[PDB]
Amino acid sequence: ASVATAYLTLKADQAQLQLTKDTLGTYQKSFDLTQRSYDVGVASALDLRQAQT
Amino acid sequence: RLFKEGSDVKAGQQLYQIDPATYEADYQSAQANLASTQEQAQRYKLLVADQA
Repeated sequence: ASVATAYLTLKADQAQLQLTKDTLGTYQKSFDLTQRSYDVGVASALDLRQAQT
Repeated sequence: RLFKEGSDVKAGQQLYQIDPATYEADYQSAQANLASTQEQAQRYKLLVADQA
């Protein structure tokens, strides 16, 4: 039982790690777009700061 | 009437007052709108330097 549950937790953690990698890629794209909007002059610095957080 | 008749007048001398009160009213309204928007533009001019 312990070996089975440990292998299942490993597989579940690997899948959740892939999904958090996708979340990090999405947040990187969104932060780059807000950085472009702030560098152009349309968005203020506060909208950049919240995307940074 | 604000001139003596039969005399010489210079350019820009006021001749008659035509009782404004309406030009006075909408001049006061435009002055109030200017008094709001001018200090708004000044505050935004101050804030735009440090990108607030």
